[PDB]
Amino acid sequence: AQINVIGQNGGRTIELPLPEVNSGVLHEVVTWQLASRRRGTASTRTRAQVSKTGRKMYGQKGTGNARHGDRSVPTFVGGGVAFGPKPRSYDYTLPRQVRQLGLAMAIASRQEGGKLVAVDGFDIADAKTKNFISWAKQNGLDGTEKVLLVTDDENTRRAARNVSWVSVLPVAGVNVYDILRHDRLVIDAAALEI
Amino acid sequence: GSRKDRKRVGRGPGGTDKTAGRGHKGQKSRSGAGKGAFFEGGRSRLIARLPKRGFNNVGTTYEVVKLSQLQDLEDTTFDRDTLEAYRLVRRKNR
Amino acid sequence: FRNKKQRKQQVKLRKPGFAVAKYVRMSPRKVRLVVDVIRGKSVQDAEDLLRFIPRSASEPVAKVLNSAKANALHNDEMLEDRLFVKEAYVDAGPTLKRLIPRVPRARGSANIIKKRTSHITIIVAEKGNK
Amino acid sequence: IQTGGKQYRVSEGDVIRVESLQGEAGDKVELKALFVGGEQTVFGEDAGKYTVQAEVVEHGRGKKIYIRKYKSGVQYRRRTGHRQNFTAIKILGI
Amino acid sequence: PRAKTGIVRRRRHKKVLKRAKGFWGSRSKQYRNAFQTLLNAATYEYRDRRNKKRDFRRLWIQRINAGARLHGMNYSTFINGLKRANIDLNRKVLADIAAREPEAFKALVDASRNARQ
RNA sequence: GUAGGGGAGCGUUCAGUCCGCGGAGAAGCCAUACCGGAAGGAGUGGUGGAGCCGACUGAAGUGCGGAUGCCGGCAUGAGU
RNA sequence: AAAGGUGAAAAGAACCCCGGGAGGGGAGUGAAAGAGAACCUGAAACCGUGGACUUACAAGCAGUCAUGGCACCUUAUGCGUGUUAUGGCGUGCCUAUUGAAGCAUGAGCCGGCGACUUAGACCUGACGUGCGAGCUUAAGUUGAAAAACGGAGGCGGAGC
Ligand SMILES: [Mg+2]
Ligand SMILES: [Mg+2]
Ligand SMILES: [Mg+2]
Ligand SMILES: [Mg+2]
Ligand SMILES: [Mg+2]
Ligand SMILES: [Mg+2]
Ligand SMILES: [Mg+2]
Ligand SMILES: [Mg+2]
Ligand SMILES: [Mg+2]
Repeated sequence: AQINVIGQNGGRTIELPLPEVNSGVLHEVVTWQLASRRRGTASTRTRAQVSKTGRKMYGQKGTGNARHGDRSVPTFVGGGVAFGPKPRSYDYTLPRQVRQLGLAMAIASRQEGGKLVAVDGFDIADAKTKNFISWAKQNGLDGTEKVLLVTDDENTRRAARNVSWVSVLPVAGVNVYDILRHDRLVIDAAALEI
Repeated sequence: GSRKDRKRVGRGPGGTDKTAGRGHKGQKSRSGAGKGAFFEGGRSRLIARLPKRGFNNVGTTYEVVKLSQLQDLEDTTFDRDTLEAYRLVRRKNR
Repeated sequence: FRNKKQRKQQVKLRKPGFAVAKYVRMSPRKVRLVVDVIRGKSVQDAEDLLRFIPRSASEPVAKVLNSAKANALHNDEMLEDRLFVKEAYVDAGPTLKRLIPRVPRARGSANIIKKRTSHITIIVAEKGNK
Repeated sequence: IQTGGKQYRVSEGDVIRVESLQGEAGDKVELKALFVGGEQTVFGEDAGKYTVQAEVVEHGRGKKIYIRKYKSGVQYRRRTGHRQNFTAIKILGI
Repeated sequence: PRAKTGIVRRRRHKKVLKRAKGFWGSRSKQYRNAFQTLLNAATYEYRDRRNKKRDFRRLWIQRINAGARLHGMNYSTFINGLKRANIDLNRKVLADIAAREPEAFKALVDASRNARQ
């Protein structure tokens, strides 16, 4: 039930998720997402096998005050680790219903406050990066917020490059994380929208 | 906001650490610590000594299509040879 | 006062009557015996005793006593006729090793070690008690 | 004092276990047992005929005392903190 | 990722150690022996904490019948005659009444006498 | 109250957010009579000289007195 | 096998003093030498120096409680802190056990390392979430600051 910033109207479509903004599902979603991103890289020599050591030692019974088999065991120094990390995945598929329920619930979570849909990007005028600051100031972005821009038109994205103000998300490749992370979501391009 | 984002409220508990616990020394005192041999089944206890043969086959099996299902609801769309897949018999194979 | 590094740079940290023998190869436990008689009496006596004390540790203990008197008399502008050991004491040492006995838990057993342990230091002040 | 006053101890700030009614100097009174005051001595039940008065000074929490317990060879160590509450009452009365 | 034990053990240990003060020799200095001293120390702490009350009981009594006897009665006899009079629920710490204030304790004695014969 | 089962939590590394702090000085180390029901946590003071708390969430090589345990260091036997 | 660190910068210590030396004390450079080449921090065991209170008729798991002396007042003049004299009480820890102060195992002391884990379209249960008589995808394809697609198949749905 929402306005467009330039040109047309619409966005009175899109029934938002019920109840409005359930944060549990949100948490589930993002957690899944970071978990998807998580890259297992494990530098561990677990086994007494991994590290380099010859394996027969010295006398068993009869040396006294001793008791050992080998130098590669985890009770030794320099040896293997008992239960260290190995190269795993931890990537799964969260059920798709929730995969699409989430981002909707995010956009919904942007209805307690500011969000925006745009058309007519010609106010950018190539890139120049300056006219993006302008466009923002005229469209109400102090740049004291954090902003995510979702649009096509490479000319239009590439106007925005900076840490302070904004971040860019092409071709409606949107992330529940990315939009929930930033303060303002500029939904911009009305393609995936409406 | 991710930082104001809450938990599941009771999805998971924390795991189980047997390190510490001030007087945990785990499992069973003798006998059945350390082994990977536990193994609940096996021919030893009262499975063999039990007297059957018969023989295995399991031939043709059919989709069970409830009458109650067919009647009552829908249209009587005259099910026949194709539409039926959308009617939830879904098998193939049989 | 001001703050930390202010104090640090307005003040250079003197050490009146102080000198130290580092690393004299000898065992400090021994050297304490020599030192203990010196401590507390007038640096003259100290020089005498030390001349006449039969321990070999007496030797570098005398060598140091003078340097600390010598520091007192020159750097601190003190009075050698008010001079006495305010303090002396011995400890430490990076106890020596060549680690030539590579030890396979056997056949040489345990021997040697040669403590570097000396670190003899003495500190001189003026009596002025009278 | 088992709980609640007695005898004669006069013009003195002291402590008891918690006073029920809180206040800044909300008056609390006590019936007696003996009296060392008045430069005389006469026993009990003649002190039930007398009434001492006292004002409530502050409501306190005493000094923290740790509670440790241990049993040999069974494991079993127990650590718990304890602070027992009080009321400082000032005593001047008949 | 690993978590080295760093500064965790050391802290705990330092705390235990600090609990040990006028402890003789090894106890006050090296950890293990300190800690395990502190186990038996617990035992004596809590138990003597329940105890000192038995102790002070003993002391006070030991004074009370002392004074009683100075007057010609005893603890048995004194509390017998005192409590025989519904007069005195007096009881607690009364020892210092015998110790500090003699005339009073004398009156309590004579009271205990009138409550006998 | 022992094996055993159930409940609440403390502390440590990493990660994402949040809030911030630091050469008028970070963490770390040192002492300390305060706070908390415990794991523990602050206040200030001394060291240090380049970095780091707090909050929420997530992941662990995550908590030692023992194993004639491992590497190291330093004692006792002794000025024998 | 172990083995890393001055400082921003060599400005890495001319000169002077004690000493054959090693070593240190000044001067000087430097923000700092509370960085000096046995050069970041610098714990603990362990050895000393000085001080406070103490100890030479007392049978001691070293503590614990109670009181007195003495000394100290930065969370700190109080329910204090340190030390002590006397009284009462008081059979290390762990393990293994019918039973441990045990004249039964273990261990010199302090660091630091050191033990219930990971995996699979597995099996079963508890809690939580999404759809709900339906519920889901796998390989793979495509975008990849980002994820969608992919119904092969699997599980309910009928039993004997
Ligand atoms: Mg066992
Ligand atoms: Mg000889
Ligand atoms: Mg001998
Ligand atoms: Mg001999
Ligand atoms: Mg005080
Ligand atoms: Mg144990
Ligand atoms: Mg048993
Ligand atoms: Mg034994
Ligand atoms: Mg024995």
